[PDB]
Amino acid sequence: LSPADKTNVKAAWGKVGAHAGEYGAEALERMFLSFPTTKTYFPHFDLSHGSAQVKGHGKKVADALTNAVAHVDDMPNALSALSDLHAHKLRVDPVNFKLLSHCLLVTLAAHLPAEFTPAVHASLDKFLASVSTVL
Amino acid sequence: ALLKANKDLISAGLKEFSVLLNQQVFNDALVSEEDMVTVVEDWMNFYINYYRQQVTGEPQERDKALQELRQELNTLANPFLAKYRDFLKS
Ligand code: HEM
Repeated sequence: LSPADKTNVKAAWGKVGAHAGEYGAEALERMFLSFPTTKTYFPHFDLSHGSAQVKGHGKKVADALTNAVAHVDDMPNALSALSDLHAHKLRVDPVNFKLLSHCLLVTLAAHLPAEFTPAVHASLDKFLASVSTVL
Repeated sequence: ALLKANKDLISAGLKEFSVLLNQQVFNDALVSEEDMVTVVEDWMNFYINYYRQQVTGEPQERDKALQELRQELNTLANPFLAKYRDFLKS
């Protein structure tokens, strides 16, 4: 992530992530549909009885990206750390973690046709793919 | 011969599409060939649905600009898919 890449993320998320917190259940669904594979196991959110958890969850994703994006300079391992938490403690496979980010970016492209620009998507995709561990 | 406006528009999306494609770090995919296709097609659907509001002119030329774009987006995506395809065996 170059000094310029970081400036683009803040801009990108600034103008497009304001309502990201409202797209939990939808990004999850896009994943289940576009990527059926992730649907065979999924013992998360107790979907059988709800939408409350994936909904609340969708809020955490937005809040986390907001905090993570606001701190790309000082806390470069925010996403990395978050991803490890899921992979190692929450039983969430790094690919589902990566796919939900994709389906979240897709949702936003749906709900914001003139804000979600190609450059806005590349600037966010680059940040989201920076989930390795930085040093 | 489609329009000096949409002519460049289509060129922009292909440049933007390349920086997107070119910044991809394969060691960080863990996605199957099958899903990588899905991802890329979503990225292309994305660009099309985007420039669908950017194309200018009359319906005839409208659908014409988009159709050329998608034709080109594929031309860039194909080498991408192939290289990534050759990331399995290796
Ligand atoms: C787009 C990427 C994602 C981001 C940014 C994200 C972010 C978060 C955050 C910030 C939390 C709260 C962590 C804490 O307790 O401190 C959380 C919890 C959780 N996440 Fe994710 N997550 C993502 C994808 C996923 C996926 C794909 C799944 C799989 C279904 C998942 C399942 C869970 C579960 C089960 C919890 C515990 C939820 C709870 O009870 O609050 N996450 N996530």
